[PDB]
Parts: sequence; structure tokens; C-alpha cells
Amino acid sequence: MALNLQDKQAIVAEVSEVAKGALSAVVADSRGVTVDKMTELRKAGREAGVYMRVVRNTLLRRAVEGTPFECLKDAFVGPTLIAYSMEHPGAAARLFKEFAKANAKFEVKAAAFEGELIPASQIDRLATLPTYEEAIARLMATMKEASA
Amino acid sequence: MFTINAEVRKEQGKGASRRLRAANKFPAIIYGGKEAPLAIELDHDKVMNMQAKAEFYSEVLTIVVDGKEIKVKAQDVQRHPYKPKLQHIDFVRA
Amino acid sequence: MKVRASVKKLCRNCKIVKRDGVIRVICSAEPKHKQRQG
Amino acid sequence: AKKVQAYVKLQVAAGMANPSPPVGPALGQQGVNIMEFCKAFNAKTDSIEKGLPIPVVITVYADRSFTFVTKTPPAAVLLKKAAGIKSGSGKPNKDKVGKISRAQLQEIAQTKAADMTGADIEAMTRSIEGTARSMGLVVED
Amino acid sequence: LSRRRGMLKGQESEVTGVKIHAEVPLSEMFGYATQLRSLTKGRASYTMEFLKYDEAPSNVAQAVIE
RNA sequence: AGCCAGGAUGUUGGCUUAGAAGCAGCCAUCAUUUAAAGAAAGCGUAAUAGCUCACUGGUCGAGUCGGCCUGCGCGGAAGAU
Repeated sequence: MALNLQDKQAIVAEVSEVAKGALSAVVADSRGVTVDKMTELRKAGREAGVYMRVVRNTLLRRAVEGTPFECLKDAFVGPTLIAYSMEHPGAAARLFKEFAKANAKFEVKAAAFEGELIPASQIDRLATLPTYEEAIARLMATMKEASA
Repeated sequence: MFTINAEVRKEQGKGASRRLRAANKFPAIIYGGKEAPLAIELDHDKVMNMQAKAEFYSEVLTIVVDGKEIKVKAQDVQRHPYKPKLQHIDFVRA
Repeated sequence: MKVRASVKKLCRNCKIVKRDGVIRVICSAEPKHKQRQG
Repeated sequence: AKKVQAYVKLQVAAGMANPSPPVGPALGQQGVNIMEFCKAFNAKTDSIEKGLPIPVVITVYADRSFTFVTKTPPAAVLLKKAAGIKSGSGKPNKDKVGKISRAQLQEIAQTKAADMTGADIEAMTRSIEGTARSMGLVVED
Repeated sequence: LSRRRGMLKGQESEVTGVKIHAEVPLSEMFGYATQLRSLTKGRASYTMEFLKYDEAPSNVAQAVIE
């Protein structure tokens, strides 16, 4: 490994994603294959490319060293194996969705999805999301309200 | 930067020199300037580790011989014919 | 097993053991590497 | 495909799917049907092009028949009909012999867009650097 | 085939077996059948005819002294 | 150090070979995707296949690694009343 001069970058970089981010998910990759990463990188791909991460770090000692910053709801995620996912642009989006759909294709556990932060809380798969731009679901709420 | 503590030699000659070397010390001498030469005795393992760096032979370096700081340059070294140890050093006064 | 006077590891799996007064070599992969009189 | 089971790739040919000395039998003989790669392959052959290198995987269990898959061409080979020289040395690579087309290497690599990890299609280029410094043949960039 | 001081030249993979092609010296093929069998559980035809003359390795040559 | 995981894509790099697909040889040893993963440290193969390592993620929970100099010891060490 590297000394501190390197354990600091994995911090100053990874914590300015939290400081400058959008949504957060969860997942434990016990059996995390590489067809695994391959896929989810195309997903990050659709979800821009390299706007996304997953930098395995669940050393509390790392991606909690980014938490007493923001998201101290994660002192509780960080135990055991974890795969932290941050969003920069994009809706508070679909990121959420396929992690459940992925891991529900066996694709290993999902930490039961211990969940995360947009609010400041816990678990439950939501597509309360990428409807986003479904302001059309407030366009159809126009003419249909005007007519009916 | 190299700080070398040392002591003036109380004994000189083949007899003493050998004795010193049995006790992980080793003789060396400071000469140069317009003032007399000085018979030094140095701690071995120390100068060894120090002289491991190449700067030892380039940089000016300082010897604290009975509280003075003489400040000198390494002229010449005597290494053991077949061991990894030092026999003697010539220091030039700078 | 080979007997020899100099024994030494051969495979990365050869192991070296001091049983009784005698120095040995045990390989979990390759029987040819057993050694004694070490 | 979320589960591999059987795959042997031995670059075939399009214009007539009916070999015998190169592959022929050895392409289908363990629950595989020699009768159906001339019924099925050529059904996915003529839409594109014919003659040149075709690695391939098939869907044969022990289920009599099957369904054929397609693939992609080798990448240092697109430096033959897609560069110049067709060997790679002549003076063993104690000598840096070859010679490149910088324009090519991107769009000629890009032709292999469907089988690479780089997000940045420029990245997919940077891979072809070493793939094309495979001898030490410098590119006139 | 190689052990028998032989040069190999091709392989087909003809249907079920695999025809192997080689140039191997005569004074060296004697009793092939017997061993070819041992190596392939009895399942292995073979065939040979004359092709050419090439230099005999020295220890061979100096042996062949009448 | 154990134990769980992964240990990947260009791609069998190129050359050379009947075959050299990480691994007989020669030259190169980059670039991706990354948490990390050698154009490969060893097993293996006709060659592929197959099993490991380096490396990184997890678990664990405080010491731990290997060179230099030196003291004393061990093997090496079989003979005839």
C-alpha cells in the first residue's frame, strides 16, 4: 500500500463528492465478480460514465473518514464489507433502482441495502425518481384538469 | 549537517589503535589550517552508518571534539582489507 | 527421499522442518523434494 | 448471458460455411450439428460481409440442435488489411521494424466498439497503442 | 514422433481422430505399431512411404560403418 | 498470518513454432476497467482448458517483517579382537 500522502487523497477526493453530490446507495459484494463491475460501469456509463463511482473502502477508517463531514448516518453502514456509490449530476435517480434489480438477479447480497442519504435515513427501494422530468405527469395534469 | 562526536586521543601508536578497534572505536586525524594536527577517536558503527550516504564525502561536516565544532572535510578513508568496517580517516580542516 | 548434505527449498511449497536432531524438507505438491541429513 | 457453459473459438469464414481440413468436423461433434451452421450462420453472414476472420460461440448443451452466436475480429489483425505489412517482424524484434497510420487506430479501433472497457472512445484508442506497439512500430503522429 | 528423431508438418483434426503429419527417418520407425498401440490404447492406424534422403546425424553416420 | 471474496477487457501482444493462447525461446512489456489484478511469480496443457501467486476489497485486532554485524551450538561424520 501507500503511506498517508495517499490515504489522504482517497479522502480529499472522495469526500468532495459528498460535499458536492446528489444521492447515496448501498451494497455488500461478497462474491463480487468482475462481470459485476464491468456492467455497473456501463450503468455509471448510462448514468453518465465516470460521474459515479463505487470505490470499495468500507474501512470506516476511509469512507467514514469522509462521513463526520456529511452523511453521519453511515457510522452504521460502514461495518463489514461495503460498496459506497455517490452521485454528482443526474436526478436523485435510478442508481437506486438497479442496485435492487441487479442484486435481485442473484448478483450477490445488497447489505439488505442498509440504505443512505438524500434525506438522512435508511432503507426502501424507491422509483420516486426519474419520473423526474415526468413533469409531463404535470403536463397531462393540465389539459385533463382543464377538460375533465 | 553531519554531527560527529569525538574525543582527543590520549594514546597513539599501533598498540593503542588496535585496542581502540577492539572496542568499536577507531582512530582518525584532523589536520589542515595553520594550527596543529589533532588525534581523534570516533565511534565506529556511527561513522559507518553516516558514511553510508554519499554526501559524507562531498559536504563539509562537523566534529564535536571536546565541545568545539571543528568543521572539516573527509580527505581519505581506510577500509578493512576484507570486512565491512573502517580503519582510519583523514579530515581536512575547512 | 533425497538425503544430501545441503538441503534447501525447491518448490515455493517446500517447507523445511527440524524433526529429531535432523533437518528436513517437506513438499506438499512434489514428493521428489523430500530431503533429510541436512 | 449471466452464465457461461461451453465456448471454443476458432476463427471461421463466411463465403462458404463448410470447411473440412481446417475445422469442419472438429467444429461440431459432441452434441453439435454440422447440418445447421450452413442453415443458420449464413443467415447472419451476408447482412455484413464475407471471407475474413470470424471467431464464434454456439448454444449447444446436449440438446441435439442449437442456436449460433456472433463475435468480433482480432485487434492486432486490424493492422494487416487495416494498416500495411501482414507479418509483424522479418528482423526479429531485436530490430524495431513496423510502421503505422495515426489517423487509423481510432476509427479502425472504433470498429471494435462493442468489446471494450474504456468509457472514453479515446480510451479505446489508448489501448490500441500497445496493441500496435506490439513490435515497436512507431506511429507518425 | 519427435522422440523418433522426427519432423512434424500438420494436423487437420480430421473428423473424429486427428491425422498427424510427419517426416521421420526409416531406421527409427521399426516396431512403431507395437508402441503406437501402447500410447493410444490400441486405437491408432498409421501409414508410411519413402519421401527423401537427408543427412544422417554423425553418431548415426559413424555407426553405419561396414 | 489465517479466513471470505475477487484476481478482469484489448488479447492467443508481437515474433517463432506442427502447436508457444500469462507461462520452450526472442523482442516488447504498454493501455484499458478498476478497490486491485504482472502483456505474468509457480503448478498444469499436445496446445487451449484447469489450479495458484503477486495485487486489492472484507474479516480479524497489536504488534510485525527481513537484511548487517557478532557469541555458543546442529547436520555434513563409514572400519575392522
